[PDB]
Amino acid sequence: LQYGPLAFVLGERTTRKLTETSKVITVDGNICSGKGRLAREIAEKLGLRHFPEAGIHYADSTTGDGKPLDVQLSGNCSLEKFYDDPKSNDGNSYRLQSWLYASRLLQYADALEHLLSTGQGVVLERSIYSDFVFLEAMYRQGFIRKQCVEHYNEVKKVTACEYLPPHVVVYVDVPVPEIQSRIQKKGNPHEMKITAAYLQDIENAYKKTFLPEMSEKCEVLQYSAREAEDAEKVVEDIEYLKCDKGPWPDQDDRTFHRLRMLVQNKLEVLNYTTIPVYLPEITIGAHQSDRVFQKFTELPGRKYSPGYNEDVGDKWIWLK
Amino acid sequence: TMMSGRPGRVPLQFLPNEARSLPPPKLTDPRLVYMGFLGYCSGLIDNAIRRRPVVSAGLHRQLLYVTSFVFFGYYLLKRQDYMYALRDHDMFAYVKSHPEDFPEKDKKTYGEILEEFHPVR
Amino acid sequence: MLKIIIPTTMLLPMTWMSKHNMIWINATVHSLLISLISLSLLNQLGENSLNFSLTFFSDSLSAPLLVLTTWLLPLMLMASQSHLSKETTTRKKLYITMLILLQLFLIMTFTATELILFYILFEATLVPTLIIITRWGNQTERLNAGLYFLFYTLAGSLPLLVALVYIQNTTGSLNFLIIHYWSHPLSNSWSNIFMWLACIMAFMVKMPLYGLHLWLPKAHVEAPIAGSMVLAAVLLKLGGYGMMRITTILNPLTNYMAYPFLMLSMWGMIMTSSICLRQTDLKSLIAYSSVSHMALVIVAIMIQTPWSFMGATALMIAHGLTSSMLFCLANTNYERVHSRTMILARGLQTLLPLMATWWLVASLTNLALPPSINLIGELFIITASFSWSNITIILMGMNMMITALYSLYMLITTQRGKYTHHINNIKPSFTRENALMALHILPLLLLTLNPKMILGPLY
Amino acid sequence: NVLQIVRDHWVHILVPVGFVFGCYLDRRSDEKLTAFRNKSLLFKRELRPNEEVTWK
Amino acid sequence: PHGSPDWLKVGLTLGTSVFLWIYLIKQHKEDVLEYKRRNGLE
Amino acid sequence: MNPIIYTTLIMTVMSGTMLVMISSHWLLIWIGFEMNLLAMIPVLMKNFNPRATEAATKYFLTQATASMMLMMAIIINLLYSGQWTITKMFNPVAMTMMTMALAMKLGLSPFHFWVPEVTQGISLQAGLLLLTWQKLAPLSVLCQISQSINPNLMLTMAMLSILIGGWGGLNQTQLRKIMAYSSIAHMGWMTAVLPYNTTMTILNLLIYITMTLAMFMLLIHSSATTTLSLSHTWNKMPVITSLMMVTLLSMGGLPPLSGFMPKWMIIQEMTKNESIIMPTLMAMTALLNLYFYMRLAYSSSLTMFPSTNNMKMKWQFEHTKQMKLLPTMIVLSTLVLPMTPALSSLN
Amino acid sequence: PPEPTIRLQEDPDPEDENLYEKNPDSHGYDKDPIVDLWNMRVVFFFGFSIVLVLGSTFVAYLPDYRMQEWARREAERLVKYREANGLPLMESNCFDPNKIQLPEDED
Ligand SMILES: CCCCCCCCCCCCCCCCCC(=O)OC[C@H](COP(=O)([O-])OCC(O)COP(=O)([O-])OC[C@@H](COC(=O)CCCCCCCCCCCCCCCCC)OC(=O)CCCCCCCCCCCCCCCCC)OC(=O)CCCCCCCCCCCCCCCCC
Ligand SMILES: CCCCCCCCCCCCCCCCC[C@@H](O)O[C@H](CO[C@H](O)CCCCCCCCCCCCCCC)COP(=O)(O)OCC[N+](C)(C)C
Ligand SMILES: CCCCCCCCCCCCCCCCC[C@@H](O)O[C@H](CO[C@H](O)CCCCCCCCCCCCCCC)COP(=O)(O)OCC[N+](C)(C)C
Ligand SMILES: CCCCCCCCCCCCCCCCC[C@@H](O)O[C@H](CO[C@H](O)CCCCCCCCCCCCCCC)COP(=O)(O)OCC[N+](C)(C)C
Ligand SMILES: CCCCCCCC/C=C\CCCCCCCC(=O)O[C@H](COC(=O)CCCCCCC/C=C/CCCCCCCC)COP(=O)(O)OCCN
Ligand SMILES: Nc1ncnc2c1ncn2[C@@H]1O[C@H](COP(=O)(O)OP(=O)(O)O)[C@@H](O)[C@H]1O
Repeated sequence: LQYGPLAFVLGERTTRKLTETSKVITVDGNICSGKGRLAREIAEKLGLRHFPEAGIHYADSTTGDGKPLDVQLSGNCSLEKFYDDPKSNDGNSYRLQSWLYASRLLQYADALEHLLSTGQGVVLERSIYSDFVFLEAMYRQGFIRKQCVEHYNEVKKVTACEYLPPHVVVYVDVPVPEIQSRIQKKGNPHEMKITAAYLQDIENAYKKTFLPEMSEKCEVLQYSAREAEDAEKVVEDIEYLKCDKGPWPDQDDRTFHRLRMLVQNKLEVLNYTTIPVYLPEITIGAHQSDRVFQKFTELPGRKYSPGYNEDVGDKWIWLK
Repeated sequence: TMMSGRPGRVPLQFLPNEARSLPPPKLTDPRLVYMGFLGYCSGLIDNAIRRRPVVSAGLHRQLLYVTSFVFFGYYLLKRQDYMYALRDHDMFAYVKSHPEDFPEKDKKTYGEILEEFHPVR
Repeated sequence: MLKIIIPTTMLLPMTWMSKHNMIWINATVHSLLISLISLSLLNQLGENSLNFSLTFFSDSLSAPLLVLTTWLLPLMLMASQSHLSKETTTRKKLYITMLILLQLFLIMTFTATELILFYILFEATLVPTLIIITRWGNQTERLNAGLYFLFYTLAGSLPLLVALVYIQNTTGSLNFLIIHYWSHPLSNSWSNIFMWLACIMAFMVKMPLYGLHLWLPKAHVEAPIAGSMVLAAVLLKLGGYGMMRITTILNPLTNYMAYPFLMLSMWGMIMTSSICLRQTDLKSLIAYSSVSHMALVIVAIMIQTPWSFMGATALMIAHGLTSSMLFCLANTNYERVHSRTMILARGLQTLLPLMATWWLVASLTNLALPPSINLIGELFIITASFSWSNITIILMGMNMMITALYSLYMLITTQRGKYTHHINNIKPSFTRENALMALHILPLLLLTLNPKMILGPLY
Repeated sequence: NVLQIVRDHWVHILVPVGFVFGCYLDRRSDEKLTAFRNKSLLFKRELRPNEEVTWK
Repeated sequence: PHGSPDWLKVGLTLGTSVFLWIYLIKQHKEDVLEYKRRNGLE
Repeated sequence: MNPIIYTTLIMTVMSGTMLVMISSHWLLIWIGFEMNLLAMIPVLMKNFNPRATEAATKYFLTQATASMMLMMAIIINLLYSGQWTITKMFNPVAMTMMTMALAMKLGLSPFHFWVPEVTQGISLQAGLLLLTWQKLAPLSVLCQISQSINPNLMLTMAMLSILIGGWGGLNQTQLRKIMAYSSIAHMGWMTAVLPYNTTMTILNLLIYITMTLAMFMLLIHSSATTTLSLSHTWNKMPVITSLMMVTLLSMGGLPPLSGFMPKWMIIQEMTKNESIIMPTLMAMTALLNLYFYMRLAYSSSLTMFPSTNNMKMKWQFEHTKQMKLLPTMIVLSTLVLPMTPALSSLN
Repeated sequence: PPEPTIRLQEDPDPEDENLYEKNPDSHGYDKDPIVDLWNMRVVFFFGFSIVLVLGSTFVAYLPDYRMQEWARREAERLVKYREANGLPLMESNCFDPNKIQLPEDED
């Protein structure tokens, strides 16, 4: 029995599943920070579920098999090309930004669905909130135009006006010279090309436009590189604080039912990510769209519904 | 016409008892076959919308659609035939009971009827 | 009549259950077989009709049209095989489905014992043609062309439905046999005048009558080759068939009602023939030639004499075949040049001699060279019009001379002279195109041996 | 090879089946218009010793 | 997702179809016989 | 809202409509209208936002004024004859007042101004309910008293509604306003045959309800409320666009589709009563509805509009919820012309 | 003006493909030589051999349901009878005047 109005009528109430431990948590840090390690540690000590940061092919891992699809069939963008040529003429930068924002929206919806369906909390990297820091840095560096950030703002408003902000935001603070040293030690040739101005703009955006705004509706734990090495103090701070200022205490069973209906049916989650506004960086011609869609339909288990593909090996098709 | 106010008519009967005196439609009636075709088209469209193999996704579901359409069409045909029978019966009864309004026209032969001839030139 | 209708319906499941690479072969083979079955209908009697059932009948006016309709589908498939090469299997199947549905609607239209059924199918033919024009069309004006084609026809034919329901309410029947046997004269009254107009205008707009012919050049130029073939061959003859069927109840009102339309057609044949002289597009020239021929057919139907009717039937069949062949030749040139302009590709006889022979034969047949059936219809209609009035001969002769002029102009401009130097992608003509032209042209020269088969019921 | 070419060539039988079905339906519909068989004043004929209907 | 042929729903669908067909045939036979009885044919 | 409350409110709306349909006392009909109005507002305001609130208050004002006029007509009828039964109206003035009240409830011209804005304000489900179910009660009341209506006023408002719908649909890019103007035109078609035959009215109502259900369910399936948003539907679900194009052709009255049935039968019935001019004008005006249906079809399925990059994620997901009877509604609104003589069932 | 001067991501217009290049003896029906050859064979056979010939012969030998020679024989026997009996061939009135009842004018 899939969740719906009938399930809510009969037995399904998700308020009873909350055990003070749900506490959706998001960790934010500058490129090449220790946040991924820190976020993973928090999930293991609190017993929550960890969500690796959503990349280009995050949506590929949740549909069909977990294997990613071709770049032209999924994302039509690459981060390496952005690092090599941030001012590429084919508008790759804003396409990358928009695809990553949509991936983050889908991941946030999945995490909310898991939390509302099981009660077990989740831990996230950079979410739909604070995703705008890369947009701001890219605009200030001249990589994208102003119409791109207007489109991003419209999509972000229409999409994020429908979800609950995280209970606790955890920030790991690392100086720019140290993070550049970490980039040099990393060894990735494409990551070597990141300029200091880009990182400084990123950093300026996080403190200036994100920390105070989440301080007014969430709980902030600003941490440095040294004091984030030990996760015991981080966890202790996590239990010590009590959330009483956000919208979460104001929710009830009916709002939870509405949000649970919203988080499932991902087509409704991603509805406003394809609004009919035509920017050359993301708009696609009819012929290319038709060709790419026909190629996608020719993927092995993608022509029909998940349970109706004989090529994969689905049987009893004539009676499903 | 308007038969809503017709005398001795039950308020919510689909088929009155006097309708059973008429020959029922045959099971091979072309209208019944068209209703079955409609049900088959509904099944095909249902398969296509759900993104399933259109011809051979659900045989039980298509069979159910066809059977339901045939059943309802049979009953609808019965009611339609009964209504047309009532119309004809009332027509003939009224013509019988009002001879002065429907006189017998004096039969006339063309050899003694003068019709104007219009040449085509 | 169902022995033709049922196989045409079964063409659809056969097409949709065919292999991805066997749709064209199966469709062509079964369409040709259906056409062979249609040949049996030609045997006709000098008496009333071939009354198969209460729903359908056949006549020596409907039989040649049905045979032409059944014969046209394999040719349309052959023509469409080329430009739909890079199309998905589902969309090709949809195109074949549209063609089959159009054939089925035309077949049921031409038998049509009852007039409301005739109207319903005569309007049902409008949808597949519109989809073909506005979906598989190359240019951006296909949408406007489809809008024109839809709205001209619907504005013309909406009063016809009111006229038909009024006629059935008054008379009591719309079966053509009862209508013919119980016909009564129309008194010269304003209500009768407007009933005549409502009965006539729907078929006039689809002929097309001069001044109401604007939709035809747009629809013919913007349609794909199969759409142009069917529009020029069969869809134009629906108006003539309807007028021939419906002028039985319009007497004696037609004697004076016909003058505005007779004058319009007699001057419009000259106008459109002269327009053909100054045209930069092959398709537009062929469309305007079709307009001239159909205007002369309108004159024939309005004169309403036995020779007029025989000539009109013969000219309808001959024009359908000739216009289809001309459109196919133009499409063969276009698929090589991609321009659709007369003056671009020149001197093609040097590069393609057999296609030049096809061009010459098609132009000679359009020129109405004896003893082709084109001239048979032309001469019968000319004689009937001369009996109607001796002064029509001037206009008829002017039309004949201008017709020969632009036909040979179209032949000379494209086939003769010096080849264009910078055009080097003119490949040898394929066997498919040559077979298409042969199957267009041979039936004409075979029919000229038995003209009584296309002379209609008044033979 | 039978049972394999049938799966690809089964479609060919459909148009022909339609033709024979249409002929059967034409005869069946003809069967319902016998109200004047051997009753026309022009072809009013006395039956043969082994004739039940003038035409079928 | 990952589902086996739901035998309960298939069984109910087939049973409904068969029941409807049998009931329709019985209704037609009863109508024919009762029509004949009213008009005294057989 | 709570699903229990929503189900109770929907049942209350339906029970008010049934109370109007089954009662023989004027006071009970008025009570049914009041109950329907009372339970309708939260359904329209289900998704709370300023637009829905504005639409709900406009609808409430219009329906309250109509109900007051209907009550006044009932009281005048009682004054001039001590009768409560819904029958011959017994008074010329009372009949005029009642006809205007029922036209205001139905949205017939010149009382059409509220329909497009109320439809635009509310969601697609509330629009479906408002444009389908909220026509049964006033039309049934009009049918019960069809022998009392002055033909001039009924025909005038019917022709006005047809003209207004045809002209106002040409100017719209929002799909909900297009559907509202289509509803106004179809109402005008329905009420032009009440003086002559109510069976034709009911047949037209059934056909229009089926077509409108199919169209609204298709629009809900492909969640678009603007022309450009619907222009993106081909890149994900082309079958939906093709079905929508066929349904749009049916809604334009093009034979041999199902939508040709009501206009054909109404024209034939009106011609039986020696009325010729009005059916001709009505068909000429319905050409405009067909024109904007064709424009929508051009923008939707017959051409391919540009798409966006983020549709690639939508390619990977399937609709969680499937609407039952969508296939049946499409077939019924497309392929029921051969079953036309079934209308003798007094549908 | 840092705009890319590109309106949208569009595939380039493909170049037309020659059927003769990859397959001489191409017959212009299909890109696959076997399906191409069989399409040519079925088209040529079923059109020219079957329809254009057999149907033409069938139409040539259609029985006289239009009744032309029957009319010739009827006319021949009538003219033989009338010339011999002195009757003046064809008669002006199609129907005998004895059976028409004209309406008396009395003007
Ligand atoms: C006159 C009355 C007589 C004839 C009746 C006429 C209608 C008949 C059928 C009515 C509807 C029922 C079936 C339609 C279901 C739709 C499914 C579909 O799309 O087809 C895919 C499907 C094949 O594709 P697939 O591999 O399964 O998966 C592909 C996906 O489905 C999807 O593939 P995709 O998404 O990748 O491709 C996208 C494509 C796909 O989108 C579509 O094709 C949608 C389908 C069209 C809409 C249907 C509207 C509903 C009915 C309206 C009919 C209007 C008729 C009035 C005349 C006006 C004409 C408009 O859409 C586009 O390309 C966009 C552009 C659209 C082009 C212009 C649109 C024009 C549409 C108008 C169609 C009207 C005629 C329909 C004829 C049948 C067409 C299938 O086709 C079929 O196989 C089913 C066809 C019927 C099966 C027959 C099997 C029985 C034979 C064996 C027994 C022998 C019988 C005799 C017994 C005795 C012998 C022993
Ligand atoms: C635009 C491209 C072409 C489109 C198609 C054009 C074809 C349509 C033209 C219609 C044909 C003629 C219509 C009526 C012909 C009847 C003869 C009448 O007009 O002549 C005189 C009529 O006199 C005057 O003309 C009276 C009518 C005057 C008003 C008509 C308007 C004149 C111009 C309108 C043309 C507009 C056409 C396009 C409309 C959009 C005869 O005098 P009278 O003996 O007393 O009347 C005899 C008829 N009776 C017996 C029934 C009484
Ligand atoms: C789009 C085409 C229409 C589809 C309609 C919806 C299909 C699903 C409905 C399922 C069946 C509903 C019938 C209800 C069962 C019993 C009905 C019975 O009790 O009521 C009778 C009434 O029977 C119904 O009216 C008959 C409904 C049949 C509808 C089919 C006609 C459609 C027109 C032709 C199109 C062909 C459609 C075929 C495919 C469905 C008695 O009515 P009565 O109390 O005395 O007076 C009220 C009516 N008056 C006022 C007009 C006189
Ligand atoms: C290429 C180089 C030359 C090689 C060829 C040399 C040989 C030359 C022969 C070619 C033409 C020369 C003329 C010879 C004519 C003789 C044949 C003629 O006599 O037969 C005609 C017969 O021809 C047919 O009647 C006409 C052909 C049928 C046309 C139907 C078209 C086939 C269907 C295709 C689709 C239809 C598309 C168009 C729709 C209508 C007329 O016969 P008819 O005097 O009368 O009576 C027949 C005999 N009877 C008395 C026993 C009855
Ligand atoms: C390409 C566009 C062409 C569009 C068509 C143009 C011509 C349209 C034909 C006229 C429209 C009305 C048709 C009449 C329907 C038939 C019914 C009938 O004939 O009965 C007449 C009805 O006659 C009428 O009522 C006609 C009234 C006309 C009103 C509509 C006017 C539409 C435009 C008229 C002028 C244009 C006509 C020619 C157009 C030329 C081409 C553009 C008698 O009615 P009764 O009252 O029952 O009998 C009298 C004894 N008591
Ligand atoms: N808004 C964005 N725009 C472009 N690239 C981004 C954006 N957000 C994250 N990334 C890239 O995602 C990668 C992972 O993020 P990062 O935290 O820097 O490394 P790690 O996951 O190892 O800690 C990095 O290469 C980063 O550049």
